[PDB]
Amino acid sequence: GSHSMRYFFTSVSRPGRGEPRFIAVGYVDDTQFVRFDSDAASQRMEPRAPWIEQEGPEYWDGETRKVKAHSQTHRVDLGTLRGYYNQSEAGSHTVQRMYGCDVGSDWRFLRGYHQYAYDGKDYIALKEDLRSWTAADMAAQTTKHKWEAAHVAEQLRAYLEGTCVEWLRRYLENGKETLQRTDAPKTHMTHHAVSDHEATLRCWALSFYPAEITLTWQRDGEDQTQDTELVETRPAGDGTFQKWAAVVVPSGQEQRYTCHVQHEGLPKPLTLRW
Amino acid sequence: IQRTPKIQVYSRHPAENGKSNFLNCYVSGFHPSDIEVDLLKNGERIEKVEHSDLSFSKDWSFYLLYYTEFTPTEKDEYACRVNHVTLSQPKIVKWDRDM
Amino acid sequence: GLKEGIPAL
Repeated sequence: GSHSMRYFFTSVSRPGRGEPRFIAVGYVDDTQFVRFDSDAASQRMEPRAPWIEQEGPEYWDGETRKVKAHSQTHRVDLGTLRGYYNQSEAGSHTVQRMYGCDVGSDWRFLRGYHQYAYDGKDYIALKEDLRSWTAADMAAQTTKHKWEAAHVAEQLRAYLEGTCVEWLRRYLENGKETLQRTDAPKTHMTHHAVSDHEATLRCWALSFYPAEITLTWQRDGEDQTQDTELVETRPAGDGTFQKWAAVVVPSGQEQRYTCHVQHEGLPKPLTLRW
Repeated sequence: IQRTPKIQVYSRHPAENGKSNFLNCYVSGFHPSDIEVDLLKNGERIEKVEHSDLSFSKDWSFYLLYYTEFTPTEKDEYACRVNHVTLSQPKIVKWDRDM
Repeated sequence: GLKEGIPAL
């Protein structure tokens, strides 16, 4: 399967006193591996997976240096946007940035990302060709012009196509025991009777990794989306994920229905029946 | 922009009385990031509650996991209380114990 | 690992 490395940055201005709250997190696939929080005592990039703790002091000094510089960029960004949108210094505002790279099963570059939002709305995004920009409004147009004049797309492309994938490959090897392991879902069904005429069947998928999964219901071998509910995939808290799907059925016809589970860790999809 | 949080309250493992477990309150799909989340045991706020590092989805909406160690019993009721700018009253979601 | 520098808006 494909793999990814992604960094997520959030800065929130604090108008009453002091500088913005800055939080940075890094993921390989669905595994968080580093964090920085401006409100934390260390003022260091910190590990959040065992395999990154293998990295020595020079790594941690470099990532701390870079993340603090990222923090200052976002501080300045909040100021710039306040000017572009003619807002006062009274209100709190948010900037968000995400960047990173995808590789395929062969670990070769697949796609790169670098995109930005202000107060939860699209601001500017690097297009898939890594050579042009999607600017959502006239403020973002001004940024696009600046970045086009300074050859920013070329700088980001070099990182996203090269250094980024080199980092990802290094992490995939160093964290092979978990990062290259798939955890297949542990599945079971439950039954809930609301009346003498109605029953709910729920199909559970637990303790799986990666997070991507498909749960589907069939009646008599054909798909059914009606009278079905599918919850958002949720973290178990131990690195794995959970999901359920439910279908409302006439009491006594439970046996007609089947839940089907598709996941990377399953060579063949599973079928469950009450 | 303002987006109201989605809330799920659940255990890490299938719950059994007397067996140590983790109680999770997953809050997602919200903006802005300022949010107040408490875990409740029989209406009272639990003190030893940790949470994940703030991150966000493709659509820029935030998500957080709040969690604490707990040992379920037959009698004890658990819940998650969330306050956010989009909510007029704090939202209380009860742990159903369905799995 | 993070990029060596990110662009300001």
